[PDB]
Amino acid sequence: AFVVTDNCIKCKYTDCVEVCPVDCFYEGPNFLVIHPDECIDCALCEPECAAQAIFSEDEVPEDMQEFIQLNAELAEVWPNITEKKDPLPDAEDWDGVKGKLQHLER
Ligand code: SF4
Ligand code: F3S
Repeated sequence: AFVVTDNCIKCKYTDCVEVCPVDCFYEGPNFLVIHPDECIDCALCEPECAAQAIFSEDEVPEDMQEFIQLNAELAEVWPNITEKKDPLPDAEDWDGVKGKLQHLER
């Protein structure tokens, strides 16, 4: 599985979904997650994300390990998303700010 990590929050560009062959992105108000059992590890979404928030599970930074199970949990409850949409307003402002987990919306 690939995993969406902190810099997605409050950015949510959603360019990542358009290349996902198996449609395994799930949408929250201000964050996206990858369903780890649906994900086929094709890696195509990783270069598409301007926030550089996507990692293969084995390369998730030590200080973002929580996002691995968070992705698996939220993918069970959020609705699938399979089409590009406009980035969040002020996405640019939040791209690169750390610890945005504190702002995650359910
Ligand atoms: S690695 Fe491939 S299958 Fe997994 S979420 Fe990214 S684009 Fe989809
Ligand atoms: S910011 Fe989030 S919505 Fe996809 S393009 Fe990057 S993982």
